[PDB]
Amino acid sequence: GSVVIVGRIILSPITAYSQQTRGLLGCIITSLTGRDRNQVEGEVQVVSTATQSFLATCVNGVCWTVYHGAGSKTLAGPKGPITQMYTNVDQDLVGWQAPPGARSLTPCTCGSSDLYLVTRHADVIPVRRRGDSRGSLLSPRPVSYLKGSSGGPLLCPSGHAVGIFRAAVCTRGVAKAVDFVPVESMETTMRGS
Amino acid sequence: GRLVYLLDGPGYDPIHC
Ligand SMILES: [Cl-]
Ligand SMILES: [Cl-]
Ligand SMILES: [Cl-]
Ligand SMILES: [Cl-]
Ligand SMILES: [Cl-]
Ligand SMILES: [K+]
Ligand SMILES: [Zn+2]
Repeated sequence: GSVVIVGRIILSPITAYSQQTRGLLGCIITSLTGRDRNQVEGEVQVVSTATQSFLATCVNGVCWTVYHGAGSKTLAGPKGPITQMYTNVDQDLVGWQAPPGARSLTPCTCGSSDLYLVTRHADVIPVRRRGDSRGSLLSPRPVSYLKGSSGGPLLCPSGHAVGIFRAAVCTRGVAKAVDFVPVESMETTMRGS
Repeated sequence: GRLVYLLDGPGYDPIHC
């Protein structure tokens, strides 16, 4: 079925809060119809299928997320299901045109290695960039704390998008690093391929 | 350490048992 927006995370010193928008039954029904008439807000949508849930981050008018979560699915939308605009499997990256009410981040251009990861619980945590697509979590947390956060954003100090969260690098259930899809992969995708 | 993927169950706040 379609990917469905089931809530959102709204970003503010970077802070975040979350709001629910859909229940489980409506999530299921909307998945089958592909028709979502709800108002959209915020930079980050909580999204779900009938089987799994994760995050999507809007950067420059596109809502991006992970292929391992969204596969090839449409996004439920006010005029019916929205076909993916970009589908990059090797990069594990898909995007739909942002629903109109959604608020876009703009890509980071400052090059800071001081990042923040916004989690599915709307907690904002410090990450130090170590390369194109990895950052260490400066305060290691159980991997459970990061469950549901796939597709959420990494931000620089100025609140611009650095990337989207892909997987945790863990030893013994403790997340010490994250793996992320760089914002450069999004621009390479929009070129491009 | 190993890569761990982080999908959760269906819905805004997925039910765990
Ligand atoms: Cl609902
Ligand atoms: Cl209608
Ligand atoms: Cl609706
Ligand atoms: Cl699919
Ligand atoms: Cl910047
Ligand atoms: K619910
Ligand atoms: Zn920046």
